[PDB]
Amino acid sequence: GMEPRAVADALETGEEDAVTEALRSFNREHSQSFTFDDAQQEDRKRLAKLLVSVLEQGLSPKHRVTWLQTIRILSRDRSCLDSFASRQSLHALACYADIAISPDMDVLLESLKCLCNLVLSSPTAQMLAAEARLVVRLAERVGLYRKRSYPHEVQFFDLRLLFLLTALRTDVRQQLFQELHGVRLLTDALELTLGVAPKENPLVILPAQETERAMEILKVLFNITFDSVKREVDEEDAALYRYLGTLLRHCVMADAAGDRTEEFHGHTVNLLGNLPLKCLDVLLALELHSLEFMGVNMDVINALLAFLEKRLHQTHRLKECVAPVLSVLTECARMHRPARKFLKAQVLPPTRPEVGDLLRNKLVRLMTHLDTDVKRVAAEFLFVLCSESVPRFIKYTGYGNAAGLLAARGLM
Repeated sequence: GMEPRAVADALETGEEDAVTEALRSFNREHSQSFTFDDAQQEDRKRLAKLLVSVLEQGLSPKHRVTWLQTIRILSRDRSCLDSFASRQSLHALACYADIAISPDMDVLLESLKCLCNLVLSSPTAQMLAAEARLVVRLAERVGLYRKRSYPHEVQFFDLRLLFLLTALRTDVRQQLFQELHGVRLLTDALELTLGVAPKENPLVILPAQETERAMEILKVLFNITFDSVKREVDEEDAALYRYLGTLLRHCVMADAAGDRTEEFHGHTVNLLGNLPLKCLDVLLALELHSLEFMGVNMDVINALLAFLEKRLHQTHRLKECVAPVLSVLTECARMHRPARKFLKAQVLPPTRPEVGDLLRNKLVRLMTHLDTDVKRVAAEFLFVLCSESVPRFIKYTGYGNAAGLLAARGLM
């Protein structure tokens, strides 16, 4: 490959053969991160200003993927990306991604890759991406993922771009939730990706690519629901959320190809914690396909229990990662007596509860955690398992830990 200053000098001579050959040479050496050199930064910024001028006038269909690939490489550098944060620049990339509001697969992927880098780091690009309404045809392409057909990497970066837009812009988040039927659209995309219907066999194992797309779908669903779901919900919004919860029930029961299972269960449970509390009853709505407890299938509740144990092993200071699963389990225990007795039997058999490495000793230690969120939910979880009896709660957890649920907060 050749150095940025050489590429810029190649364009200055203007011979079409030296230009493309310089771009493709640069694209091969700099496609990996070990090539990026602090010393060549001003040459990269110089090259970025040249290329945004070309991109904004338009890219010829041949060499189009070559130009975008250079822009995509340059966009990894923070100091070069503002050169591209313009209406004309984003609009040009939106067209080559075919999400401009007004089918070359490799041009599509490179533009989506460019747009992901641009909006991620620039408040101006975030403002321009919202104004350009890229979310509309981004969502419409996701809905047509069955009728139409796109490669997995295009599908992934559509969802990644959708994730970034909903994460970085409140107004894009509201648009997808309130006016673009985002929950229904992405619940549909999740079922297609999972390959199972709500009422079918519990999904056992998900392929690696489907896991990547499904996790992105779960993250977008998290974005548009952590903010906008009032906890009281009508009959139409209850059924979709129950429909979605049944898909999340599959995710809980299943593993992900490779070692992505716990990350896959992390995004599933995070979303479960966003649903209206009443819709969590789907987690107890399994038939026997095998863990029976007082007539109720506890396999889902047992699976959330295993995930809770796994993540308590694997987190030093980030115990907050288990607050979603604890609140889901708490409301299951609070709403359903058989789930409460099972969880108490599994966690709390009949002197210093904070000592040990059984599951109950680890949960009790969370009751005094630094993160206020996780110390209160772990406290309420065990309090509910104790049938909300303060004496029993104190006996099983010790008064120093149980005080975080009584007003005796502040004596300690």
